[PDB]
Amino acid sequence: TNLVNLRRTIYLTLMSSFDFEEAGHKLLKIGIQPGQEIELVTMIIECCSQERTFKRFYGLLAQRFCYLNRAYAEQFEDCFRKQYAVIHRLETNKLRNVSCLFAHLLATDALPWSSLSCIMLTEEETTSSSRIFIKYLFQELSSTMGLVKLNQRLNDPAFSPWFEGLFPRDSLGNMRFSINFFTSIG
Amino acid sequence: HGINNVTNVWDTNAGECVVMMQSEFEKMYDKIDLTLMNRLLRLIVDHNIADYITAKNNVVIAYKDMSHTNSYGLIRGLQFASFIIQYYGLILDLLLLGLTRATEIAGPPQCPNEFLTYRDVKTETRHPIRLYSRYLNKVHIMFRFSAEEAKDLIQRYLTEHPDPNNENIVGYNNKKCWPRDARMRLMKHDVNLGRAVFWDMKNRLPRSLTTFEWDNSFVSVYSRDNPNLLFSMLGFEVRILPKIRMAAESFANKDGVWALQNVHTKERTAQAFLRVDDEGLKSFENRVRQVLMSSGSTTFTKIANKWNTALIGLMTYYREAVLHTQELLDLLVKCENKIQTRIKIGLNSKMPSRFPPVVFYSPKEVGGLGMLSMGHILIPQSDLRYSQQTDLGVTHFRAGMSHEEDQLIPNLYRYIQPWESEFMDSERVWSEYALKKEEAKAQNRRLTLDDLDDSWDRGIPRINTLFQKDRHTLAYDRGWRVRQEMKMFQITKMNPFWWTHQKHDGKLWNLNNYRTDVIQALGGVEGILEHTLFKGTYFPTWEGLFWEKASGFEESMKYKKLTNAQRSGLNQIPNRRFTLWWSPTINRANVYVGFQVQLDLTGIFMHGKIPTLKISLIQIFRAHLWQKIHESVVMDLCQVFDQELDALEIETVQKETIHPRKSYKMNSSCADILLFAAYKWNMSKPSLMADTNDVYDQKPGNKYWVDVQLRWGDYDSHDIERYTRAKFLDYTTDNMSIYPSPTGVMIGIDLAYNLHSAYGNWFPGIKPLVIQAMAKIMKSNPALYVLRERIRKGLQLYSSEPTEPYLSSQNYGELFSNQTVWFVDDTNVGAIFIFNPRTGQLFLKIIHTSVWAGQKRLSQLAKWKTAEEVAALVRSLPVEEQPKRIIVTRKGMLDPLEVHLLDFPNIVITGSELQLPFQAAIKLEKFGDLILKATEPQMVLFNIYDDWLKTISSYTAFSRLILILRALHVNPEKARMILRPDKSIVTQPHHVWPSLTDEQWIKVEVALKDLILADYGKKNNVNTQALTQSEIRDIILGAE
Amino acid sequence: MYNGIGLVTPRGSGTSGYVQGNKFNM
Amino acid sequence: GRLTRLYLKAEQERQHNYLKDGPYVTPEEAVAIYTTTVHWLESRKYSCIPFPPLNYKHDTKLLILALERLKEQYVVAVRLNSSQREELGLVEQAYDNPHEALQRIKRHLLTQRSFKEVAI
Amino acid sequence: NWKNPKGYTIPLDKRLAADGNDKFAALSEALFTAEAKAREAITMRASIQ
Amino acid sequence: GGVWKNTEDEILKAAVMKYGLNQWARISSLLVRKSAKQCKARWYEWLDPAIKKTEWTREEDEKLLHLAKLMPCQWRTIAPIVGRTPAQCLDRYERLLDQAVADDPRRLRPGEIDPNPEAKPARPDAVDMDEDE
Amino acid sequence: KSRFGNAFHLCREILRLTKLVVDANVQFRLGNVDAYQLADGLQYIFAHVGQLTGMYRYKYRLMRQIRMCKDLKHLIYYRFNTGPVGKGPGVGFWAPMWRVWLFFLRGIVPLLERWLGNLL
RNA sequence: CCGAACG
Ligand SMILES: [Mg+2]
Ligand SMILES: [Mg+2]
Repeated sequence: TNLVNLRRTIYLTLMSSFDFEEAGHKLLKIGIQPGQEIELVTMIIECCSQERTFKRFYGLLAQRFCYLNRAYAEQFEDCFRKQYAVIHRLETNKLRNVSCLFAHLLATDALPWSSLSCIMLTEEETTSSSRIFIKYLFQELSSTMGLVKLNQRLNDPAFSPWFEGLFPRDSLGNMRFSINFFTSIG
Repeated sequence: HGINNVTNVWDTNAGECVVMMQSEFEKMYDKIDLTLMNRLLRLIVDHNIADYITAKNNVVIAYKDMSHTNSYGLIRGLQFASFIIQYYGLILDLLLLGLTRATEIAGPPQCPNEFLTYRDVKTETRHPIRLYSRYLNKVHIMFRFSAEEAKDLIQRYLTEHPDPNNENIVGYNNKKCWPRDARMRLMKHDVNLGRAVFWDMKNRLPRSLTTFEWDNSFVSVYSRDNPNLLFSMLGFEVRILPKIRMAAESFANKDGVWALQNVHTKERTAQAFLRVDDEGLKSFENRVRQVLMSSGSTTFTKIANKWNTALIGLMTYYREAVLHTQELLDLLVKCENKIQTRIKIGLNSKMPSRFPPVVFYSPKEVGGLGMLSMGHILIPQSDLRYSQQTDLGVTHFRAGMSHEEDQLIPNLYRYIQPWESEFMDSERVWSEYALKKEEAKAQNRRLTLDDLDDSWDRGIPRINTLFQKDRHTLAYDRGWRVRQEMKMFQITKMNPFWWTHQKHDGKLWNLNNYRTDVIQALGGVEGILEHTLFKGTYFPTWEGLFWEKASGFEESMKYKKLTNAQRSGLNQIPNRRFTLWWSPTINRANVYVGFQVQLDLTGIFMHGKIPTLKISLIQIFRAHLWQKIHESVVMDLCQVFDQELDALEIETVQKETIHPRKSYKMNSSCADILLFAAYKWNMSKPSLMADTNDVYDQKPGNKYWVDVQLRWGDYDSHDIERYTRAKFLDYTTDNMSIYPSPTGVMIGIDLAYNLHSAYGNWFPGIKPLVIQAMAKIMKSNPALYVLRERIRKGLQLYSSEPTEPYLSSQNYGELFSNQTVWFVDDTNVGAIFIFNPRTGQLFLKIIHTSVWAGQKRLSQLAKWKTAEEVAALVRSLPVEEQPKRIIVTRKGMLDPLEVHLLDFPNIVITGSELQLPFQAAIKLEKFGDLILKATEPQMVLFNIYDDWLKTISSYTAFSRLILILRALHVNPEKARMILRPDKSIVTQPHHVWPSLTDEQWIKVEVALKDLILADYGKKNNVNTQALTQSEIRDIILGAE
Repeated sequence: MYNGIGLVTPRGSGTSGYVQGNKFNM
Repeated sequence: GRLTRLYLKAEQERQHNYLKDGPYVTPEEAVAIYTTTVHWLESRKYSCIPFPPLNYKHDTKLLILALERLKEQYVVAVRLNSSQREELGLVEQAYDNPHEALQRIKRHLLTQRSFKEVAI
Repeated sequence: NWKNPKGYTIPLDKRLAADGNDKFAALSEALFTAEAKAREAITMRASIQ
Repeated sequence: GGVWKNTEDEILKAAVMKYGLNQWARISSLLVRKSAKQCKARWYEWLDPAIKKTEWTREEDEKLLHLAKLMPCQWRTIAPIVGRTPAQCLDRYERLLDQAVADDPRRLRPGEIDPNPEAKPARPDAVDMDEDE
Repeated sequence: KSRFGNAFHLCREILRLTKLVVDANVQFRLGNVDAYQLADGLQYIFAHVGQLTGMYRYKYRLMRQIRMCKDLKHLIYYRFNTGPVGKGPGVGFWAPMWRVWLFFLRGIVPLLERWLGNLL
């Protein structure tokens, strides 16, 4: 129940602070011990998803913690992959919150692009919430960096294999589903 | 978002400049000519309405002895003032724009274009004036100029105001509220484009109607050498930085920074940085000053609710603009402290740790004030010397408001959804609702409630308001948002939510998660009640418990019977409940300073001067109740040693009576329960009653000692074990202490927190025996009980537990049984009453006026003396004549006699819902004469059974004396003629009633019941013919 | 210490007057 | 109190100066203004707001909105004075009989051109 | 007319007695012929249209 | 509530002599039916000695009509320049206006609330009395 | 008529403090108390004048003597109990707080002689 | 930071 007591502490820290500066500093002086750092980050996601919509608090404090120590950065990326695993059970508001936070940090180099491999683009592989969250994050980052900015960044050979699933070349059925879906996004 | 969407707004390539002017119409209302207004109104409305509107403005304005006729202004407190203001301002808008730029901004009459949009881009770009709004008397204009347009303008300006010296820049108004790089610069082309568009728009207005004033205006140019476009619109300072210009570093990060998208390109092309105006902060601070400058003597709870409304208005209006306004964060800390210390000052105790966060921030449910908070947040403030230059970011921050531990009171922001998010969510939920109806209404499966709960507090009109009781008669409510704005000129309360209205907007915020997170952050409702006098009410759980509001006894009793001689006397009660309830934390021992007086006769230490607290605690341990609790617990431990009087090797220990001032002798103790025991039994070494082990060495004879002494714990010291061990360890070691045995073993009791413990030398067969004894003592005593009930009355904390059946009509036979039943009427003291139904005798003890020569209170002293005289009868009575049930009529006497019946704790005390006419007993000639004829206090034995019950029953003569008492209460000058039918119809002198035979007795009792029934029906508009058995019997005896 | 930051007097403002350094600074 | 007195001296004098120094709006400022408004309203294909009709479909909903608004000042109200109690009485009357309230209102708009003293 | 410590009744006018533009026509005339010209041009053009 | 019965006008006038022109709630106390606002209005709209209740001159009518075209519907402004009171000015102008043209929706309904009872002449004391009067 | 002022009350709270101190030594001298208990009780008297006397009610500037004796107590108690010595009665290092109150008394002797001469 | 009198 001491993990419950730390979720108490970290939640209570987030709900008791104003700016991501204050929340982060107070958290880091709670004495978060290594190995349990993820216990904060998921709470850093969870409450953020429970918020009626985006207070940029979450992406702010997270992208401040990522370059503060890249351990929390890799934890955020791996928890993003885990969220890709289970987003099927997500309600659309917490979904939009998590997606917009992850894309907002994405446009700002606070996490590696490798985490974006978790997107397949097959229709047998894309449930409804999957493609919905996808359109959300895509419009979000296409806003945060720009149309030409994303068209430049994402086409890079150094980014090529990491867009393997999201742009499938093995089946033109996949190509057509990707083209039509992403066009329906914006 | 409209500034962003004007085409090529941010391009400064060809020297194009963007100007953002904002100004009010300077005496706009003051200067409405009523003849011109009349003429212009006749253009838009019926001439009769125009003429009514015009005449309504031409009135006399009076203040006290001052008066004048309004001939020139507009009366702003008119209800349709807003309509005149908005139409007149529309006329001034057409003056500013011309009927072509106005007809392009507005769009065709058939297809008008929305707020800041145009039909084309050829129409949009034709004219410098790009964006335009007027908010009642305040104008915001955005122009975009060619450098040819800008140059022509600056020319004409300077050729009109020639100043060679370059004194142009000196008196310019651009706000210092922003950092120094980011504000508008001092370029000559930019300062001059500012002043030139101000001057050129100010020339557009006939100065007989209005002007613009440069000091109540603000222009901001976005040019080559100026990257940001500034304005302040409503309380919001807005600084828009585009990407193309001086960002140079791709920035999308902060909570209160809005990302401006293009509607076409969909790229975030700019960021709007929001603060709150210095006018917004002054507004809020004045609003708190005004709360703090209140009726002067207000409850803590209205000070707290008015703080809460002020704070909710501030935070729920500005939401994210509060973020990057640091002077607001300091203002909020300072002002929330201010509210708290006004509340504290309400107790003459400004001390922290008397009033920890728990007292203010715990919900009203848990007896706290319920204050919301934005003050317990670190205040980020960066290096002073450089911070205004470049927006450096914060390296340091300050502790905003102090906690009690590593505590944290949840900040009220995080429960208010940002405005940017609210507007994105609203775009979504309302766009999807549009498609959902646009799709389903033809499909005939039209939208319904719970088709939408993905959106229920969502949408800027909540998608909550289509499903409203009045959605038919709120489609006719137009102009309601102006209406609400304009209500400040009509009422002298200023609505903090002038900007919103639930019947149309929805609720737009929800702070329930806030109250649950504040409970969790206070340590849950249990860790909150640790600070409270709960656990001193002995309510087993907090759950089944509810608070009195008392709003049931404000209007229900009286309209004008309340006076200013009694006004604050009533506004003190809810601070008394609050103070009594937090006294564990308020009157706590670790205070910084405070003289620590021990209360009059109790073992309560007051550290400092809390007057309300002392009065509460002084009428809770009234009637020497500290003495009584000590007596009862020591008495009953000796009786548990009359209960186990032979099992162990002991003697009769009876009720050791000693000096009464010993319970509250808080330094030294002595002479608790009698020691005497026959043989020798083998004692322990000094351990705590908590364990059970270690029976041990030498055992002396008749030296078997226990000491039970009470306590009133504080929140910060209620640890009973440590206290009892220390008391033992202290003055068994000390010489001032008379302990016949070297084993004077200590038992402590916490009267405040209802705990118990012991520490000393255990004499075997004790810890399982004393543990048993105490665990049964702390639930059973009459003394602890009358404590818990005195405390419960003080707190007005009630359960749904309330005690056993009253004397209600369903029990009129139970008093006739073999047990001696007692009644009492403590209203007529004076003389006290005792009504025994079973025997027909009366204990009419008359009280002399000398027992009220100079006694403090009439009613208070009389109510207690009545119980004490009942106790003096219970004393001077034998044991075989004592009662078992004592029904009291007036509910006030339940308190004292229960304490007086602790020595006889067997007699039952309970209330009575039934009413009896013992008042009518003093309407008898004998009772009305003899008692006032008596000179000195005397007991008058009596008999309501003059000659009756020799053959007639007890219940039968009771059903006779019922109508007797009722017709004496009402009829009395009519019951005379029944009881005075003839001079020769005689009575006995040694009895009150004239006794007749059974036929005439029954006829007279039938007349006596008719007197009550035909006199109740005519005052109740109630027929005497449909009266039932009970419908008659419930009125004839007493009250239903 | 007071390296040019904030309140000179912690008397009439309503905090205890402590200036903590950001554990979030880069 | 001192500032309301001072403001009212200034404002009494402003009202006097208007009647001495005459309409500030010039006869050919007022006509340019009136004409701009005419050409605007005519460009907008605007139709005047007519006198509230007799058999006006919305007349009672608008009155009920009015009365709700007027009542709303009295939903927290704890002690009222004779004009606030009189107001609540007339709001109650106009809720009780909307039709005679409406007829009074229309008779006021039609006829009433002199009104009582406003308190400031 | 504020004070009366004695209560003396003062005659109604012994109380009242002790211590007690031409552009308007131009404006209303201009406005009235403006009304007239506007009305006539409206009726003329709207009945020929 | 209701029009002024002539006893009230005379108590109000006696009180204006006793109390002056600024004690309207002191004067309001003699009269049980009337409030200080109504006493003040009755004095200024009907019982001011400086009110000309005489018949209307015809220098005054042409002043009234000049003004009603100069300051249209501004009867509080118009009234001191004519010398009458705004209700006198108002109904006199209505009379003259019907003189040109030579039920009505423009007249008091039975049970309606009269707006200005303080402008109408006092209902005279009746042959009887009441313990109120 | 029995409401006394700050001179009377300051005099008698000062006399209550000297009673407390004198009584501490008289308890030592009757034998009822150790020398260690005398020293701890004297340092207690001097560190707890705001709890034991109430003298700050009649001269509230002597909150600075009380704050100073509280700071002195924090320092002395911290430096005293370092090691196994721990956390309770027993520290009797009373000369620091004694001299705080002696400075109070030297500076307030002239003020109080004035006030009491005026009362007399 | 922190408490007394009076009104
Ligand atoms: Mg005074
Ligand atoms: Mg006085």
